[PDB]
Formats: sequence, structure tokens, C-alpha cells
Amino acid sequence: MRECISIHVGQAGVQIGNACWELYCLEHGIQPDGQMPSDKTIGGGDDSFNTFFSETGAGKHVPRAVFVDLEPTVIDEVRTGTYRQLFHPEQLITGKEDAANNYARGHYTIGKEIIDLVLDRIRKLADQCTGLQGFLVFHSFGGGTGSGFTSLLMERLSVDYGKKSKLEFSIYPAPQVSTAVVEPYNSILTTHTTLEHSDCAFMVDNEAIYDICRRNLDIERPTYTNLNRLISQIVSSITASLRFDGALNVDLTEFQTNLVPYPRIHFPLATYAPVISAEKAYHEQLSVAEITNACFEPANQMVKCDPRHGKYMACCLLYRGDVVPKDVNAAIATIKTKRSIQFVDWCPTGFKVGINYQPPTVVPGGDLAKVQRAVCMLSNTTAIAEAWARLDHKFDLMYAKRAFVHWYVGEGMEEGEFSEAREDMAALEKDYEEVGVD
Amino acid sequence: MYTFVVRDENSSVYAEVSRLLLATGQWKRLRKDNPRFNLMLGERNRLPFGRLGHEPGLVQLVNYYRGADKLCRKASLVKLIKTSPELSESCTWFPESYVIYPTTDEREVFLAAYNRRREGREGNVWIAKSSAGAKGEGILISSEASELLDFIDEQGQVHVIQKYLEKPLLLEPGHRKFDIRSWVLVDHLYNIYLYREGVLRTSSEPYNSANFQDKTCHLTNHCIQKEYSKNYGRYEEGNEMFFEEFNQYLMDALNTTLENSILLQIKHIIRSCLMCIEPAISTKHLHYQSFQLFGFDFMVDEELKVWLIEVNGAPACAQKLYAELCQGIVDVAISSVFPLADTSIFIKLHH
Amino acid sequence: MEVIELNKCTSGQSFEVILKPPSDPSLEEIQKKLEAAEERRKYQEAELLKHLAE
Amino acid sequence: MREIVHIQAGQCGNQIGAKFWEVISDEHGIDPTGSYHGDSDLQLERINVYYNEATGNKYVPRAILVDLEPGTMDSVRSGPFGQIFRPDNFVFGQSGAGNNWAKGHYTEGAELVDSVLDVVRKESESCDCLQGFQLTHSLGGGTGSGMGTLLISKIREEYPDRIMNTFSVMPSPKVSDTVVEPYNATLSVHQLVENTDETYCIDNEALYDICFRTLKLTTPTYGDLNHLVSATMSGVTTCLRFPGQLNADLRKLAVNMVPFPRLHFFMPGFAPTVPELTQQMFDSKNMMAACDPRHGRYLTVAAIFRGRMSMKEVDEQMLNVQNKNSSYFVEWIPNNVKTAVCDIPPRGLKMSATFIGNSTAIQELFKRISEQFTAMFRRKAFLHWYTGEGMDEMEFTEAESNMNDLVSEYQQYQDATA
Ligand SMILES: COc1cc(OC)c(Cl)c(-n2c(-c3ccccc3)cc(=O)c(C)c2-c2ccc(F)cc2)c1
Ligand SMILES: Nc1nc2c(ncn2[C@@H]2O[C@H](COP(=O)(O)OP(=O)(O)OP(=O)(O)O)[C@@H](O)[C@H]2O)c(=O)[nH]1
Ligand SMILES: Nc1ncnc2c1ncn2[C@@H]1O[C@H](COP(=O)(O)OP(=O)(O)CP(=O)(O)O)[C@@H](O)[C@H]1O
Ligand SMILES: Nc1nc2c(ncn2[C@@H]2O[C@H](COP(=O)(O)OP(=O)(O)O)[C@@H](O)[C@H]2O)c(=O)[nH]1
Ligand SMILES: [Ca+2]
Ligand SMILES: [Ca+2]
Ligand SMILES: [Ca+2]
Ligand SMILES: [Ca+2]
Ligand SMILES: [Mg+2]
Ligand SMILES: [Mg+2]
Repeated sequence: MRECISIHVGQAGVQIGNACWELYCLEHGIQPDGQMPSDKTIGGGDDSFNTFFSETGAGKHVPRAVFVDLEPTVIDEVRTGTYRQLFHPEQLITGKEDAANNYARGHYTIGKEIIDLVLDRIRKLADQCTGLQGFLVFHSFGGGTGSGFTSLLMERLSVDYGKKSKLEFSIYPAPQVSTAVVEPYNSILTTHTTLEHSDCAFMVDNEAIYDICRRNLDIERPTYTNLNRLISQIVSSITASLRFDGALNVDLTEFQTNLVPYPRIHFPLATYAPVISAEKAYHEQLSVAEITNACFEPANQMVKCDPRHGKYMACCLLYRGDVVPKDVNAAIATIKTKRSIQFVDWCPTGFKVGINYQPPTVVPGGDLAKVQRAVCMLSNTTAIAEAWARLDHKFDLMYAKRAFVHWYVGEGMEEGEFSEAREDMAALEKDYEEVGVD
Repeated sequence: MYTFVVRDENSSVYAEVSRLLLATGQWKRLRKDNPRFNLMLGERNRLPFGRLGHEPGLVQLVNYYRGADKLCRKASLVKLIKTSPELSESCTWFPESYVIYPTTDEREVFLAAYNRRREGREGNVWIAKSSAGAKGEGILISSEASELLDFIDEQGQVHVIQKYLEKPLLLEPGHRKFDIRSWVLVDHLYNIYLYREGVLRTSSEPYNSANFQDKTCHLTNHCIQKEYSKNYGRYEEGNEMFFEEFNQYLMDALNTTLENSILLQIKHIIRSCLMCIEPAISTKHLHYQSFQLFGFDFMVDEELKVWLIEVNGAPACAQKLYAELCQGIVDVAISSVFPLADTSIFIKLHH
Repeated sequence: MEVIELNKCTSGQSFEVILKPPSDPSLEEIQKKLEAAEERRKYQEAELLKHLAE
Repeated sequence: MREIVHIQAGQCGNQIGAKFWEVISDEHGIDPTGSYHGDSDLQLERINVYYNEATGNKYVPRAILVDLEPGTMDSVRSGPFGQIFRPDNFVFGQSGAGNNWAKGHYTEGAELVDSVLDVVRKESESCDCLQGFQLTHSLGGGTGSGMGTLLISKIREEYPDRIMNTFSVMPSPKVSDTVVEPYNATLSVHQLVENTDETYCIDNEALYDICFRTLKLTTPTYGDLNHLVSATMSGVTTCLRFPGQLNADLRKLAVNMVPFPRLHFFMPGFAPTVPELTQQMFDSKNMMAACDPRHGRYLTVAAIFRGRMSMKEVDEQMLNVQNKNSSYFVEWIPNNVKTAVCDIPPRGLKMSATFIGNSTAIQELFKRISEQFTAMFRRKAFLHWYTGEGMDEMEFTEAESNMNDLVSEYQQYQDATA
């Protein structure tokens, strides 16, 4: 058994992590006080669920997680929430004044002040690890702490933990819930600094989650609670293979080797189905072919893009519940005829499939319906570069006038890092274009 | 009131559509890179599709289909027809064609068929074309393969070699060649609308089968006919014959009608091409919708068989028909998505 | 369509479905860059307080 | 926890500041004696931003009251809430400034400035994490005009990494009561351009027309105008005084509003269905500064809605105005309109909308002032009152040039394209 440590950075990273771990406990039957009756090994064990949870001699199960924000209003909710018991205080870290939606303020000014304290608390978790797989880093592109401090921590983690893998769960900015005008700057800068330090990064565009909550859950004006509830489901299905017995994606290294043949193109597109409203007392339960076919509709993707106009380099299917392989092969064969699925010449046209008999778990009182079978598809398609193009265009319009740049320079950063970061994304966009276009 | 943006100022078709929308009093035009629009009349190359459908509270529509380039460019179209079960390497209405790169390639296969029919002494007049050439140039007709394959290595852009139609239908008086242009509108629902009116683009010089050094008698483009021939304008105004007159000629000279002999094949070819690519370009479940106007070019042989020669994703109309077609675009492709305040000119091809 | 490497256990089941075959900076560098940005901040604050003293 | 320090200077600043504390004390459930008697508990979650907590669970404003004459100081203490202020935070002189910018900045205000900073320092040391300062004052007088910008210059030297906000009453196009206001305003604007992060432009003629035309107050008074300002000042600080994430602190607000450092002068607005509110707040007739938003373009905008309302309706209505009037929003700052909502409404209203706009049309105000200023300075009219306090003519020339530069800059971005 090898361990994984989750790091939640900023407001968005913390609150998503606070939803993921509530969902992890429900899946494994861990109570808010950390007691798991079903664990017959007290004070220890090398079970697969122990990859994400530590154990104490008293019978408590403690997440292998660290929460860091540069202001306490968010983390103090964790210290008082339903699962305040679950964690111990060394895992929760707070500043006093935030990065003010400023990448440079969180990276240079305030990052330098608190980086060493964070690594020490991370080191405390690693000292309890017999074999450490790597890290799972939850953060946002737009926030000052999410973009600035994360990219700094990624650099140090590549040093203090040189050969260990790192996975990002990033929140691509969406104007309908965005709190800052300079998020395009923060996204380009943090992506540039973290590109060579992240082995696999699952982007989530809040636009897609927002519209899914409006379309499929009939929520008039979704909130972060609504968005996080759904994000936790996608995160859980992706990390399920690390928390349960299996042979697919049981190691952080498998994510890279199965999904990332090209180091820089390490941004897979997640697609999830079915998203059904619980207020619908009952619905016709969907077949394996139906939910599998939903995975190729853009309306169910985490980033609104058109995979038909790109090329796949890898594809994985993660089912949960009443699913048998014969149903999957029938669904795949029939789908391949009606859909426009094109792989790169230098990769086989295949699908790595994982099934887990435990049906998806939903939070009580939430907006999501209990379903008996669900699926999440992780495909490394070049069409996700549409997101980079969108974000780069917004960056270009503002930087043509040097709008807001003085806020970054006043924090010690140089105007060169704007051009240097932008050029990297220009190369990344053209890297995506060589692979996926004729 | 709705908003729209113009990004191809050279489009003569959508220039009049722009004039029509403003005359509506219900459409305001914004400037090139203002992103808060309902309708984009976009550019012709590198249109940013990835940025559409991401403006909250704005149903965005665009006048091009992403992926149509696979059908509207010679090298792409040849590969599309041969490599699709729908259209079948054994296709009847597309001339025997081959994609050839100067200096994935098919040069070796083109020669296989060339010698195969000089063994049987069948005609070997082939033509080489490409999307790089224009203005009546970038094109060569010859019976000897060596003259053509040397001519392509003389270039630097991919070309296609196609079996020249040696026995075309010749209009009399004049004993002259021609091709047919049909305009097709595909809306966001992917309804295929054929414009009732087509045009015959005419050669004003008799078709000389002996000497191919002469261009004008073989190429029927409205450019070369106006520019390398004085008899341009003798028989019909601007070397443009319209369907009502062509219908009469077929009846009077061949005891048939335009509908039966020719038009029914045209509608079949249009359906087959577009329906083949619907899965790859349809936007009925996307965040942004599409429509596009296509111009199909056809050749007719002496047996009254219809052949397809190319497709234009960004075509131009005929001066007599701009008013009628450009207003039909508004009612069927634009006003269908963005209603206005309160007989048909199109043929709907069912599937 | 081949179905290879089928692994089967109590919690679930994993396999592959082929349809067609084919055809970092040092710690010293980090501290140095963070210091250069602190210097740039102090020079700007010095020029400010200098103009306020004036 | 993130505490703001309030300062009010001059007769104008103190009068406006006093009614500001009347409005928000009521909103947070504080009575004149300093004790909380409210219903909800969101009133106290961020009370420490503007109030210090003292022994006996009494809340005292973190406010400093300044003026060179004691008159208006005595009116503040006799007002409704005059009992609430810390008596040691009244720092007053006896001479007055006589509408002389040089007296407030250089001679009469200089003798009193250190006594003010001593109160400022004592308040700031009692802050868990000091956030910034806000000042209320006029630019036409001598105390709030001249001494106000001196305090701003002094405060930056002690707290250079803190945000500096101001609520500044600007001279009006057609109504004035002081002859030398072009000199005092032009000299203050020169200071604010350099030493403030955010400035709200208020002129009285716009307020008076509202009071007379819209609210139908047949004989308006500075009392009626100040009630408008305090209501607006409450609206612009709602996101700072109540739980939220959007523009929740002064620096975050400044980072979303100020694309270029010198162009930080804002046009406030207030109103009064959801579609009705959104239409009003954008109307010129609801602006507190005498500049037509249709004579420029918005660089950035911030809207705050208060009360119980359908966020779906609000979000949908904000987007319509943006997409309806695309010509008046810069194309090169995408998504430059940010909307926030608070469940707490103001008193008397159930739904309110406050508007903060950074429009290039503000240059019109700086042009009006420059034209008036040059007309006086070319003939050196009334200048002996200033040179007599020690000023040189070149301090006037520089102040004029800087404002003319500020006008040029505003035009530069008004015509910029993509
Ligand atoms: C700004 O310069 C002023 C000039 C002026 O007379 C030309 C007046 Cl009356 C006022 N003024 C005064 C006042 C001031 C100084 C001496 C005596 C009376 C008191 C008062 O309550 C209100 C509402 C106003 C006022 C404000 C803005 C207007 F558009 C119209 C009237 C102000
Ligand atoms: N999905 C989701 N997105 C969030 C959440 N919180 C913030 N965001 C997004 O994150 C961006 C703003 O960054 P934040 O995470 O709030 O700020 P931060 O990371 O704490 O950085 P600072 O404000 O400087 O401290 C916006 O684009 C929001 O849409 C959340 O809880 N869920
Ligand atoms: N296989 C073939 N058989 C007979 N004639 C042919 C032919 N291919 C092309 N032609 C002739 O050559 C001419 C030009 O061909 P083509 O249509 O490719 O030019 P083009 O692409 O510039 C037309 P447009 O300007 O509308 O895009 C046509 O008018 C046609 O008559
Ligand atoms: N809103 C408002 N403005 C005022 C008031 N008193 C004065 N002013 C404005 O301030 C200017 C006079 O300056 P004053 O406040 O006396 O400056 P001081 O010398 O610093 O006190 C006039 O142009 C008015 O517009 C008031 O009670 N309310
Ligand atoms: Ca155990
Ligand atoms: Ca690495
Ligand atoms: Ca004295
Ligand atoms: Ca002293
Ligand atoms: Mg934050
Ligand atoms: Mg062509």
C-alpha cells in the first residue's frame, strides 16, 4: 500500500476538497468523528482505502490532506463544519491578508512568507508514509492564492519530493461566477510556471458545471455548493481507483502512462453521466449504452469543446455500479459507428475500461439523484486546446494596453514574465495543433 | 434588437446580407472584435470557432460549418469520397481522381490506370488542379502523363489529377462546353435547401478536342471567358444561361426536361455529400449553431449523366440573383434563429 | 475487437478494448528569483519614500 | 479582522461622514450609545471592519474627525449619533482655513496634522490586520481640500502598502459658493492622482437636481443631499461590511476597478421590480457626478444589489444592459462588469442597487475645472492669497499640467480599439 497526499489551495481548492472528503467518507462509511465501524484493523492497516486515510490508535481515520489559504474565512468553516472532528489542526493553515486576485502577490510577496511553513506541515504527513506515491493538488486558475501560491508550491514539491508524481485539479475561470477581471492573467501565468511540474492536470471549466446544473438539475442560479457537489462526483470517480481494489489506475504513475504520451499535453478532458435531478421522483433508468454514449456529447463535458475536430491520444472509461464488460463492448462497438472518433496515427484506437461495483454515492439533501450505474470518461483529446485559445485571446486584449499590469509589477514581478508566459501558451497551442490537425 | 459582426469584407454575398439586416431596423452592426454578438459573418480562413458559444445570455450563430473544408477543397474532397463507405471508392458521379503531392500520395496509382487504358487505347485526357491556383491558371490538360507529372513537381502545393470528361454535352448553336452551378443553404437544423435557380457558366468558343494548348474552349470560369475571348457575350448575357432557357433547349433539342435528365441527379449528389459529413459538423447539440452557403459545380456529359467537379464553401452568386438568394438566407438561416417583429424560394432535400 | 488484460477482483473489473492498431530549477534558483522580486519591491518603495521626503 | 480607518476633514467631510455613520450604525443594529440591539447576526460577522469593540460589548466607530474650525465639530457631537464617537478622536483647530488650500496644506493644517496622525497611529495599532483608509472631504474648501490631501500624503509615508479611498465632493458645473474653488480643486486633484487608489466623485448640483426633480423635495438642503450621499456610501461599502467574496476588501475592489493607476475616479449611482432597478442605476439621472456616461466609455463597473430578489432575474438583467449598449463598454477588457448581491436591504427600501463606474467621461469634469483654473491663473487672479502663505507659482503650473495629462490619458483609452 502506497499513500497519496491531497493539497487544497485557495478558496476554491479548499471548498472543493471539503466536498470531496465528505463524499469519500460516505463511500467508505467513515463517520464525522473519524470512526469507521467496518475497519477491522484498529490503529493500522494497508487496505486500499488507507491510501487516502491515516489511522490513530483510538480508531479515528484522518484524511491525508493539507488545507492552505492566505485568509481564514474559508478554512475556519472547516474547523467548525460537520467534519471539523475529522481533521487535526496541523493540517489547516491560514494567513491574514489574501493575494487580492493577484498572481504575483500570492507567488512572490505572500508566497515567500508562508511557503516554508507549508512544506513543514506537508513533511509531517510524508514522515507518516511508508511509500508515498505523490500529491493531488486542488486549486483555481483565477484566484490570487490558487494561481500564485500553487505554482510556487509545485516548484518546491518538485525539489523536496523530486521523483514523486503530482496531479492538479484546476478550476478554469468562468465569467458567470468569476470574482476578478484579471483571471485570464492569473491563468496564463500559473499554467506557464506549473506546466513542467504537473504530470497530469484535470481542468474544470465552471461554465460547463454551471450550465449542467442549470440544464440537468433545474437550478435557477447555481452556487458554489451546487458546483462543488457535482465536482466532487467527478473527482471521486477519478480517485476511486486509488481508494478501492482494482487493476486500472491504482498508482498515480498510471494516470500519466495511460493518459499522457506527450509531457506537455497532460490536460485530459473529463466527461460524466448521468446527471439526474433528485426532485424527479423517478426516471427511466438509463442503459450502459445510453450513459456511455452521453460521454461523447459536449453538453456533458467539463470543458465545452468539440472533440470531433481534434484527435484522441488515449481514452479511459470509469464505471460505477451495475455494469458488466459485455455491455461495455456492445456500447463501444455501436458508438464507434455513429460517432466521429479519430485517434492519432501513432496510438492504437482503444479504450481502457474500469468497473467498480459500488454504485455512485450522493450526499443526503443534495441535488443529485441516486443512480445504479454511472460513468466518467477521461480522454486526452486536442480539442481541449480550445480552452487555451479562449483564455489566450482574453489575455491578449488586456495586455495590448498593459491593463492592470501595474498591480503585478508593484509586487515585484516583471513585465517580461507576462510575455514569457504568453509565449509558452502560444507554443502549447501550436503543440496541440501539430498533434490533432492535418 | 439583435447584433452581428462582419469579418469577411470581401464576401459579396454577405455584404448584401449585411445591407439587408440593417434595413430591417432590428439588427445593429458591431465592430470586428466585439464579442457580444448574435451573428458572426466570419472570415474565410482560421475562423475562431473555439471562442463561439461562450458568451452568457447570447445565442450565437455563425455562417460557416467547422469541418466543411474536408468537402470544399480538392485534395480533401478526393480523400473524403474514396475513404467513406457512404460515397465509396466505387463512386459513379465523381470522376476518377487521384491526390498527388509535389517533390499519403497516389502518384503510383494514377499511372497504373493511365497505362491500363492506353493498353486498351481508351482516351487518356487528364487534368491537374489545386486550390492554390486561380484566375484561370494553375491548371493543365494533357493526354500524356509525363507532361502532367513533370508539371506538378514544377509546383510546391498539393494537386489532384482527374480524368477529363472528353465527351461533354455541347450547347447548340456554338458547339460549346459548359458547367452548372447550384447554390445550397444548410441551416442550423441541418436542413438542406437547394436554390430553385441555378446558372450555366458557358464557354463562348467551340469545343476543340484536338488542341489542349488552347484554354478558353475548355475552362468555363466566368473569369477566363470574360478575359481571353471576344465572342464572350454573343449567345447569352455574360455567358450566363439560366434554367428557364436551358429547360426550353432540352425540350426543343432533346425531348426532355431539366428536372428529369439533370436536376434529379444534382439533388442526389448534394444529399449524399452533405449527409455523409453531418455527424462531423452538425451543431444541433452544441453551444453555438452553424449555417453555411455552398456552391456546387457540375458537368454534364453527352449521355446526360451528371458529374461533380468541386464545391465552394465561400462562393459568389450571379448578379441577377443576389437580391432573391441573399434575402432567402435571412429568412431561412438567420431569422429562423432570431425572429423578427409581428411561397418559398428553396427546395428542401429530405433524408 | 480484442479484449486483453482482463483483471477481475471482488470490488470490480478492469480490461482494455482495442478496436484498431496504430500505423527543473534548483532550490537556489528559486530563492534567488524570489529575492530579486523582493529587491524590486524595495527599490520602488525607496523611490516612493524618497519622493515623499522631497 | 480586516479593519478600515475612517477620516473626515472639513465642514463638508464631517457633515457627510456623520450621516454615513448614522446609516450604517442602523444597518448593523448599533444605537447612539454604542450598544447592539439588532435582529440578525450577519450584522456582526464583519462589524469589526468599521467598528472597534470596547469593554462592555459597546461598539465605537473607528472614526477620526478633523477640521481647522471648531464649529462643525460641535455640531457633530450634538447630532443624533454624536455620542458614539471616541471623544479623543476629535482633533480640531481654532483658526479655520478661509477657503485657502495653502492654509490647510502648509500653515494652519501643518500645525494640526501631527495631532491627527497620533490618533491615526493609535487606531491602526489596534487592528489585527489593517486594510486601508477612507476619507470624506470636499475639494473646494481649504481644510478638507488642503489639509485632507496633506493627511493623505502623510499617511502614505507611514502606511505605504495600505489602500487609500476617498469620497470627494467636486466643484459643480454651474453652482458654486466660493470664488477660488478652481484653485483649491485643481491643487487637490493633483494630490489625489498620485496618492489615492480609489476616489468617488460627487458633485452637489447632480444631487440637488435629484432631490428637486426626482424625490420631489421642493426646498432641498445640504441635509437632504447628505442623506443621498450616506445612502450611496452605504451601498458602495456593503460588500465590505457584510459577508461576501466579490470586492470583499479594498484591495480586491481596486484590483478589479483600476486598470491604470491614475484613472481611479469613479462615478457613483443609486436606485431607486428587478428590471426597473437595473435600468435606473445605469441612467445619467441617477449619477452623483455631473458627467454623462454616454459621453465616454466604461473601463470597469461594479454593481451591488441589496435585499431579497431572484439572482436569476438580476444576472439576466445585468447581461441585457451590457449586450444592449455594447458601444459604451471597452472591448479590450472582457467581462468588466461585476455584480454582487447582499440579502440585507437598506432601511425604508426592500431592494436597492448601487453603481460604481470608471468611465472616461469623467474627463469632462477635469476639463471644466482646468478651463476655470486657467482663466484665473493667466491673470494671476486671487493668487496673492496663496503665495502669501509661502507657495510658488510653479506649484500651480505643475498641478495644471498633471490634470491636463490626466484628461489626455482618459481620452487615449476612450478611443482605443481592439
Ligand atoms: C455649492 O455652492 C452653493 C451655492 C448656492 O447658491 C448659489 C447654494 Cl444655496 C448652495 N447651497 C447651500 C448654501 C451654501 C453656502 C451658503 C448658503 C447656502 C445650502 C444648501 O442646503 C444647498 C442644498 C445648497 C445647494 C447645493 C447645490 C445646488 F445645486 C443648489 C443648492 C451651494
Ligand atoms: N467551482 C468552484 N469555483 C470557485 C470556488 N471558489 C472560487 N472559485 C473560482 O475561483 C476563482 C476565484 O479564485 P478564488 O479561489 O476564490 O480565490 P483564492 O484562490 O482564494 O485567491 P485569493 O482571493 O487571492 O486569496 C473564480 O474564477 C471562481 O469562479 C468554489 O468553491 N467552487
Ligand atoms: N474532370 C473534368 N472534366 C472536364 N472538365 C473539367 C474537369 N475538371 C475541371 N474541368 C473544367 O475546368 C474548369 C475549372 O475547374 P475548377 O472548377 O476546379 O476551377 P475553380 O475551382 O477555380 C471554379 P471556382 O472559381 O468557382 O472555385 C471548369 O469550368 C470545368 O469545366
Ligand atoms: N454635501 C455637502 N457639501 C458641502 C457642505 N458644506 C460645504 N460643502 C461643499 O464644500 C464646499 C465648501 O467647502 P467647505 O466644506 O466649507 O470646506 P472646508 O473649509 O474644508 O470646511 C462647497 O463648494 C460645497 O459644495 C455640506 O454640508 N454638505
Ligand atoms: Ca485499517
Ligand atoms: Ca517533474
Ligand atoms: Ca499658529
Ligand atoms: Ca509628535
Ligand atoms: Mg480568497
Ligand atoms: Mg476553388
